[PDB]
Amino acid sequence: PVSEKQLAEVVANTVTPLMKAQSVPGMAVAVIYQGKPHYYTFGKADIAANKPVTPQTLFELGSISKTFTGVLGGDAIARGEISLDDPVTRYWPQLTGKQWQGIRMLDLATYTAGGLPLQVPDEVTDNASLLRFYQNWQPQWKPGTTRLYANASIGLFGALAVKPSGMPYEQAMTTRVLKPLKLDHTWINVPKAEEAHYAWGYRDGKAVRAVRMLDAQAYGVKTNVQDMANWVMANMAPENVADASLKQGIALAQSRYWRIGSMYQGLGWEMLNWPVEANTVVEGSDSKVALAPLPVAEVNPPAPPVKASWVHKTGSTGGFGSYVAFIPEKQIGIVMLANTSYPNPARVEAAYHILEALQ
Repeated sequence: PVSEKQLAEVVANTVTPLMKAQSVPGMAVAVIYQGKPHYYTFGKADIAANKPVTPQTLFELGSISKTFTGVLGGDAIARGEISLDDPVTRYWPQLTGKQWQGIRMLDLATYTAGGLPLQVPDEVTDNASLLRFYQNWQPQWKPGTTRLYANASIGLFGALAVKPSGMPYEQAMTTRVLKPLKLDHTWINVPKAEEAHYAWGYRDGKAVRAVRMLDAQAYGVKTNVQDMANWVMANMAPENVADASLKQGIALAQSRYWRIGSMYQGLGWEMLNWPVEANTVVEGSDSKVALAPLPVAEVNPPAPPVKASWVHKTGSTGGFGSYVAFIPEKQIGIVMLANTSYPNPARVEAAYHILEALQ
């Protein structure tokens, strides 16, 4: 039964050395423990303007955005709007190239379509060029054999998953995920009016922010630590989410679809069985591993959420680096938002150390 006093010490004693070693200007942290969020803020949101990080500071989540995509897609499945076992072409009949036969919505969502690349290339700017890109793509692997982390994969999933709803992605996300969960300061483009809360990111000493398609779905969300804490709590404990499809969608996103070594792929979320040692998680976070094409083992039918899991996701942009992790069995979790992109293994190491203090 670690006290709030002790928890505050552990967080400060971990984060302060981390910020110094990694040259991080500002960090917002939330620890979920004993049924509530505990908030800790450090440093500066804007160095030149000498603005401190507060619980209202907005950070760029980068690829943690994909957890919102996964849950939104889960919600759509629970509504009966889509099935992961449907072919991609069900939702895009203009995608007539025969290499798409046998590629399921599941494969887009979980990076197993057979080599869709990390990025959608910059000449893709409209539906005609999106179509040309996917029509021209030649798979390196058969479907369901190789996991290659890819915005071009889950991004397209997110676009197609919302088609039945008739809403564009941002509206579908806001209406079906953010608003029901009272995530009222979570944005794709930050309204002019909220600009005062937006941190600057920092890269090699320069203040930077993300530029204003499939980007929202893969890396475009901005939020503060309060909304992110409440996001983690909803995913940790969907039993407390009242909306029946949303509750189911959260579970579908934490279901295991594939095993890749020591991890399992969900919809956005990734999982390891708990207990897990720090080196397992830290070593898996290295880009040389995380971005590699690796063989998969199907989990068929998908395994529903396992409470004894380390559930996590890293996310970065040019100027920001964030991490979230939680353990449903223990009802503990953490959010670490920062306005510099520092190495993923260091994020995991710090997060693991803090949560270890609580178990």
